[PDB]
This record gives sequence, structure tokens and C-alpha cells, in this order.
Amino acid sequence: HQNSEGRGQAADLKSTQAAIDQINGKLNRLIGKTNEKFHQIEKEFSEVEG
Amino acid sequence: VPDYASLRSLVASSGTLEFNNESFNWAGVTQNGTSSSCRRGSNSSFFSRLN
Repeated sequence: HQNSEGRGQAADLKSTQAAIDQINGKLNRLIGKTNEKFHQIEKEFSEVEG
Repeated sequence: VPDYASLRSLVASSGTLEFNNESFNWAGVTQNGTSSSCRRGSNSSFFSRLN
């Protein structure tokens, strides 16, 4: 802002946090989602089987 | 030939009929065996790769 008193700047945390709440929220849907699974078939081979 | 498709698929994957022949001192036996079913023009013959 700039008035007769001069220039200035001030943040708006209310809407800023509203953006972080949507971002952080999509992270916890994806980070740490891993489902454990084991003994998948051999994916690599050494001889010729056909 | 048992597991026919496997040979086909393994030979297909190689993609080459490149062939060198070696020597096996087949002692005291008749090589170049022949059958009338495997005609090679006039005379009878056999598979080109087998003895």
C-alpha cells in the first residue's frame, strides 16, 4: 500500500495458510502411501528358458 | 518336438540362423543317413543340419 503516510507492505496469513492446507493434505495422500508386498516372481533370469 | 513354442520363441529371439559345423569322430557308424521322404531333387536325402 501507498498513502500520504508513505509506502508499506503486509502479508495475509489467512489465505496463505488456506493454500498450505490444500498442499499439505495432498502430500499425506502420497508421501508414505507405500503398501508392502513380498515374494514377487523372479524378474531377472540368467539362462534361456523359452 | 516337446516344448516346440519355446524353441521357436528362443530361436526367434536370437534372430539368426548363423551356423558353423564341427567334427565328431563318430567311430564305426554310417553317417549321412538317408530316407526317401526327404527328397533333394532327384536323389533321396535328409535334414541339412542333422546326421
